[PDB]
Parts: sequence; C-alpha cells; structure tokens
Amino acid sequence: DYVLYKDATKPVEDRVADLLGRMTLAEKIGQMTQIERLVATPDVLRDNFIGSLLSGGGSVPRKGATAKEWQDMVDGFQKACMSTRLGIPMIYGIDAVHGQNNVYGATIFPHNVGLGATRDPYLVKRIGEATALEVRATGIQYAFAPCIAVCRDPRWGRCYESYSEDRRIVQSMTELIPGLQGDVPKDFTSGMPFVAGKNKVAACAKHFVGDGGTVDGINENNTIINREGLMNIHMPAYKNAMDKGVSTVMISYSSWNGVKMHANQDLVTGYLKDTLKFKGFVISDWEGIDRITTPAGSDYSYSVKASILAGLDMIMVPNKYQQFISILTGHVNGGVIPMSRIDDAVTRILRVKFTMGLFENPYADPAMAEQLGKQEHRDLAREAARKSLVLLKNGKTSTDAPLLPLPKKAPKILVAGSHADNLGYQCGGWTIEWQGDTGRTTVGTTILEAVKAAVDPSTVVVFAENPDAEFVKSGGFSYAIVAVGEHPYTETKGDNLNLTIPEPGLSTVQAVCGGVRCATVLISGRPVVVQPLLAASDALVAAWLPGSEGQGVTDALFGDFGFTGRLPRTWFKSVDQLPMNVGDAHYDPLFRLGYGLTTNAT
Ligand SMILES: *[C@@H]1O[C@H](CO)[C@@H](O[C@@H]2O[C@H](CO)[C@@H](O[C@@H]3O[C@H](CO[C@H]4O[C@H](CO)[C@@H](O)[C@H](O)[C@@H]4O[C@@H]4O[C@H](CO)[C@@H](O)[C@H](O)[C@H]4NC(C)=O)[C@@H](O)[C@H](O)[C@@H]3O[C@@H]3OC[C@@H](O)[C@H](O)[C@H]3O)[C@H](O)[C@H]2NC(C)=O)[C@H](O[C@@H]2O[C@@H](C)[C@@H](O)[C@@H](O)[C@@H]2O)[C@H]1NC(C)=O
Ligand SMILES: *[C@@H]1O[C@H](CO)[C@@H](O[C@@H]2O[C@H](CO)[C@@H](O[C@@H]3O[C@H](CO)[C@@H](O)[C@H](O)[C@@H]3O[C@@H]3OC[C@@H](O)[C@H](O)[C@H]3O)[C@H](O)[C@H]2NC(C)=O)[C@H](O[C@@H]2O[C@@H](C)[C@@H](O)[C@@H](O)[C@@H]2O)[C@H]1NC(C)=O
Ligand SMILES: *[C@@H]1O[C@H](CO)[C@@H](O[C@@H]2O[C@H](CO)[C@@H](O[C@@H]3O[C@H](CO)[C@@H](O)[C@H](O)[C@@H]3O)[C@H](O)[C@H]2NC(C)=O)[C@H](O)[C@H]1NC(C)=O
Ligand SMILES: OC[C@@H]1[C@@H](O)[C@H](O)[C@@H](O)c2nc(CNc3ccccc3)cn21
Repeated sequence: DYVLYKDATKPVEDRVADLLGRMTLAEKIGQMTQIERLVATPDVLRDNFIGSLLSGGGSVPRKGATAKEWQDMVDGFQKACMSTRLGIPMIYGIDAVHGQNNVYGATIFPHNVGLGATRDPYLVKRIGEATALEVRATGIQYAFAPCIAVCRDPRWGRCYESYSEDRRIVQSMTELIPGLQGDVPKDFTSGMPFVAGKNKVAACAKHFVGDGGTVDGINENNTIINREGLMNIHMPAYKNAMDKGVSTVMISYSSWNGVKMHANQDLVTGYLKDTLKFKGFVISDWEGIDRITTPAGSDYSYSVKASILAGLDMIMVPNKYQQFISILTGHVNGGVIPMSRIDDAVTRILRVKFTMGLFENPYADPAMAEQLGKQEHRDLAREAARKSLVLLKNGKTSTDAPLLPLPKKAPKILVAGSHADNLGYQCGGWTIEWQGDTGRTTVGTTILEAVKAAVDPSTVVVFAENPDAEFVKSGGFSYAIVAVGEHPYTETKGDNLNLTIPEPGLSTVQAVCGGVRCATVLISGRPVVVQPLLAASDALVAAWLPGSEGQGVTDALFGDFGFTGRLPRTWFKSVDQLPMNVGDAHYDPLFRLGYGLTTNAT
C-alpha cells in the first residue's frame, strides 16, 4: 500500500493523521516518553518505541567531545529509532540556553539578564541564529530555550535566566525564537509550531507559567498572585511566543496559588491549548510530574494521571521509562485516561516532528560540525557581552576625572581578583556542567587574556589574584582592573537570601583600589549588595555573566566602544526591601531599572 505519512510532499496534518491511525498504544506512549541519553541503548529505544532523548546539564558522550562525536552519538540513537516498525525519528533535546553550552568549544553567549541590559532584540535574534547552527553542529535538533520567566525577586537562583523584571523587555527578547527556528511565513497562524528546516532547531518557551514569581524567589515554590497579575506580568511573553510559532512549551516546577503547574488543567489545557491555541507539544520539566506530590515521587501513578490529564504531551522522565510507560499503559487500559488524550499528545509531538522536517532529515549533517565555536559567532558574543555591560560609576566623585575609558598605553598596569582569570566564573551556570564550574573549562578569553590582547606592546601587565595593599601601593601601577563576584550556580543552588558576593571579593577591591585608581568589574547573575564595592571603586561595571568572549569587557574598558547597557532590573539598597520592582508603590532603588552611565569611543 501507498503510505501517506512517508510522503514528504504531503501536508503536515495529513501525514500526522495517517501515522497516528497506524500506531499501537505502545507506539503512542513511546512517543510521549523522553529519556536521558544516560539510560538509552539501541534495544531500549527500539523496544519501547521512544519518542525523544535529552542531555541534561553535563550529560555528554565524553569530556572534550568533538562536534563529530556528538553527531555520531545522536545518529546512533536515531538509527535505533528509525529501525522500529514505523520508523519514527526521535527528537534530541538539550539546554542550549546561552549558546550550545554543554559542548566543549561551543561559543558561550552572555546569560539572559545581560541580554536584557542590551535592549537589542535583533542582537538576541542573531544569537538565536548562531545558537541554532552550533546546536545543529552537534546533531541536536531541539533547544530548551528561551526561558521567558519574569524574575520578580533576585533571590531566585534563576534570576540570570530571566531577561528582566519588566515583562515588556522579556516580550521584546522573544526574538530569540525566530532566531532559533527561523522566521514564520506571512500566512502564519499564532500558536502553530514552526521550524524552517535542517539548519534550525525547535525552541521551547519555559517555564509555563510564573516561574519568576515565587515567594522570596524560592526556586520551584509557590507563586501567590491573582489571575489579573498572572496575566499582566507572567503570561504576556507566552502570547508573543505563540505569535512566533514556538514549537514547544515546558511546564514549570512551580505552583500558582498552591496548585502545581504540572497538574493544572485550567492553565495547560484551558488557557495554553484552548485560549492561546497552542498546537505544538507541551513537555514536563525533569521529574516534574514526580514533584507534583510531597514527598516527590511518593505516588507516581497519581503523578502520571494528574499530568497527562492536565494536558502535558511529552514527559521528561528522564530515567525510569519502564515504570512511566507501564503506569501510563495501565491507566489507558483501565479507562482512567481516555484514548483521546493520548491521541492529542501524539498528534502534537508528530506535528512538531513533521513540521520541522525530522522525517526528511533524521540524521546529522557532518558539514555542519565546523559551525561549532565559529569565529563569526564569537564576534557576535563579544558584541553582546560589550552591549550588556552597565556602567554604574565612573569617577570616585562627581568632580573626579572619568576613569573610563582607560589608556591602552601605560608603563605598568595591574589586573586582579578571583574573576579576572577564570573562564568558568565569567560564564556562570549551564556551562559545560549543569552548575557551571571553575577555571579553564572550555575555549574562551578571560578578562586578563583580553587585557593582554588589548594594550599597547609597551604596557606591562601584572596579574595578581589577591594582592595585598602594600603590593599595589608600591607596584608603580598606572591603574588596576579588578574583577570579582558570584560563583557559578544553577536552579536551587543559586537561591540566596543575603546576595553578598563571596570573599575574597570586597577585600581584594578594597586593597587594590586603596593603592591605585581602579575599575571594578562585577561578575554576577543579578544585582548584589554593592554599596561597599561602590565606595572603594573609582569606576564600577556590572558585567553580569558575559560568557566566553572576555574581549567584550575590554572593548568598553579601553574605549573601542562606548558603554550603552542599561539596568534590566532594579538594583536594591538592601535585601530586606525585596521584592521591589519598577511600578511598586514603595520604590526606593539604589539604581532604578533603566539606569546606566555612558562613555564615548576614543
Ligand atoms: C549567602 O547565601 C549563600 C547561598 O545560600 C551562601 O553561599 C553558599 O554557602 C554554602 C556554605 O554554607 C555553600 O555550601 C557549601 O559549599 C562547599 C563548596 O563551596 C565552594 O564550591 C562551590 C561549587 O562546588 C561554589 O559554589 C562555592 O561558592 C564555593 O566556591 C569556593 O569559594 C571559595 C571562597 O570564595 C573560593 O576561594 C574557592 O575558589 C571556590 N571554589 C570553587 C570550586 O569555585 C561544599 O564543600 C559544602 O559541602 C557546602 O555545599 C553544600 O552542602 C550542603 C548541601 O545541602 C548543599 O547542596 C551544598 O551546596 C554554597 O556552595 C554557597 N552557595 C553559593 C556560593 O552559590 C553564602 O555563603 C558565603 O559564601 C560561601 C562561598 C562561603 O564562603 C560561606 O562561608 C559564606 O558565608 C551566604 N553569605 C552570607 C553572608 O551568609
Ligand atoms: C556619546 O555617547 C552618547 C550616549 O551613548 C551617544 O548618544 C546616544 O546615541 C545612541 C545611538 O545613536 C542613541 O540611541 C538611539 O536612540 C534613538 C532614540 O531613542 C533610537 O531610535 C535608536 O534605536 C537608539 O536607541 C538604541 O537602540 C539600540 C538599543 O540597544 C539601545 O539600548 C538604544 O539606546 C542614544 O539615545 C543617544 N543618547 C543620547 C542621550 O543622546 C552619542 O552618539 C551620538 O549622538 C546620538 C544622538 C546619535 O546622533 C549618534 O549617531 C552620535 O554618534 C555618543 N557620541 C559620539 C559622537 O559618538
Ligand atoms: C515552598 O518552600 C517551602 C520551604 O522549603 C516548602 O515547605 C517545606 O516542605 C517540605 C516538604 O516539601 C518540608 O520538608 C520535609 O519535612 C518533613 C518533616 O515534617 C521530612 O520528613 C521531609 O524529609 C522534608 O524535610 C518542610 O518542612 C517545609 N518547610 C517549611 C518552612 O514549611 C513548601 O512546600 C514550598 N511550597 C511549594 C508550593 O513548593
Ligand atoms: O535539563 C533539563 C531541564 C531544564 O530544561 C529546565 O530548565 C530545568 O528546570 C531543569 N532542571 C533539571 C534537573 N532538575 C532535578 C530535579 C530533581 C532531581 C535532580 C535534578 C532538568 N531541567
């Protein structure tokens, strides 16, 4: 017989309907199952008809693996999936959230908070375009990005993953989506999924909804706000995402007024699917369904029932697939979950797969391997890092000479601080490892390396990680650049009620700035207690988490370009003010949202 779903010339909806009508319950539930590469084998993928795989943070084939190694791994998994009766290709997902960040040698872009500081949606679109290429360089077809959380309290460990506390800025930055996926056609229906083809990736608007609204910024906690507030702060960017054809949406671990997002039928089905007319697939977060219950995982049968009935389509299991499949099959066999619900979930998963061309190009393109870490992409990351920088102070007092820009020619200069020569620190979380890491973890340029690359050949550059006051005072330095701040963190590990930088940080700044005029570069995922740093410093720059391209920092420090970044968040006076956002009745910032000093290029 002619087999319609295998015919590339046929309309997506026709191909979807034709395939679905041929599938067994096992094949259907298989599609709904996403597993870690760590538990995947060819036999597992074939025998369970698995629909998707992912790499969680740090889930890599080998340390330092090449783009070709990634492609071969993904293709090996694909070969097993394509060998099933129906030959439905799997989709492979990864957190490419500031470049293809799990991958050695991948360009690492500034994290979202810094991108918000640029107020440049086209820049962010271009980052999406570069990121898609580097993801496809590794054979991967699906990025879990953008995070369109609106972080309302910087005590949250994921505040750096939010473009802004201002939903309007977050909405503007949804341009990442057509960068990753390609621009939607003129004739496009909001809520339909879209991916242009094999050189683009499926995107994921996350985490639905109100992940940035939790009490005290406690990660995965309760967002207590009325529907009006939910709809005017936390929801708007999802509509923009719909308009731009985002292929998938990931559900939040958080709760809204005490109801777990992973169990919320009203919002997932009633709003996202039925009101926004989202036609892509809805994916859980990692063990998200497990965490519906307290303790987590204490009634997995309930978890499966609650999440599938709420309207989730694909479950990021990610390990215990046999149990997931067994429980879901049982619920269907028992009449507890209707076939219509399974058919809806599979319709959505297949729609995204057919739409993106997965059935036509299930395997990697070896010619794309060379896209990884391309200099053109690094030049883009360098531009972004520079544009993200916010100048908070430039001259110890209002009558002082402006410190920045600094001269490239001077007899001797000092570069200092825990963050001056630490690539892992300047990248932050979601870089090589889930939580990020310390030291030379990938290919890049540290602040020290950037300084050495920028200055006149006659200028002697001295590095001291934590020099004492006497070393600085007696050193014969013209000026110092001192870089300090937060260590890398991700999710709950980043939750922080005090928001003061680790030591030595302030002590180093005080020692250096006490001995010579100094420019302090603050590396952080968020505003942190800054008055003491300000007091010691002649100039201070909030550099956020600028990524692999340290020359973005020096491009502004030495005046090749002027400072243009503006705060995308309120800078508080103290943590006891929190939460405190622009528009609040009590608004007493140290620096308001939108604050930023400027310089002109030399
Ligand atoms: C304000 O709140 C902050 C968050 O709540 C808090 O930071 C946390 O402090 C706790 C200690 O109570 C840390 O937990 C421990 O971490 C130890 C190792 O920590 C190092 O390595 C990790 C990465 O693995 C980094 O994230 C850390 O920053 C730290 O880095 C090291 O820091 C040194 C000092 O600056 C550097 O010289 C060094 O180079 C650097 N090394 C690296 C690799 O970067 C573990 O050994 C412990 O076992 C413990 O881990 C916890 O164990 C309990 C378990 O439940 C947790 O899951 C597990 O995390 C925690 O890492 C840290 N969180 C951060 C930084 O994100 C502030 O504490 C201050 O700063 C820290 C760095 C310490 O110096 C504290 O003494 C100090 O008080 C809070 N500040 C205030 C004012 O109270
Ligand atoms: C010395 O520095 C100052 C301060 O940075 C320069 O003036 C700024 O120039 C920017 C670029 O032209 C102006 O930004 C633009 O603003 C308009 C109107 O709002 C807007 O339509 C543009 O899109 C752009 O806004 C940016 O868009 C991209 C975003 O990423 C970014 O956040 C937005 O700012 C900016 O308003 C202006 N600031 C002020 C206070 O005047 C100045 O540049 C010189 O003057 C400006 C007015 C312009 O004629 C430039 O061509 C000119 O060089 C600079 N001086 C020199 C000589 O370099
Ligand atoms: C928002 O965060 C708070 C604070 O973490 C959460 O409350 C906490 O809930 C946990 C269980 O999820 C409690 O810990 C447990 O305690 C029992 C002993 O009674 C122990 O057997 C378990 O091993 C576990 O340690 C904890 O007591 C509780 N903390 C507080 C301060 O109430 C809350 O559930 C979160 N809300 C949401 C919606 O996620
Ligand atoms: O890495 C996959 C997802 C990621 O896309 C989400 O943005 C993020 O919320 C996320 N967190 C985890 C891991 N969470 C976890 C849960 C229970 C135990 C250990 C880790 C996985 N993921």
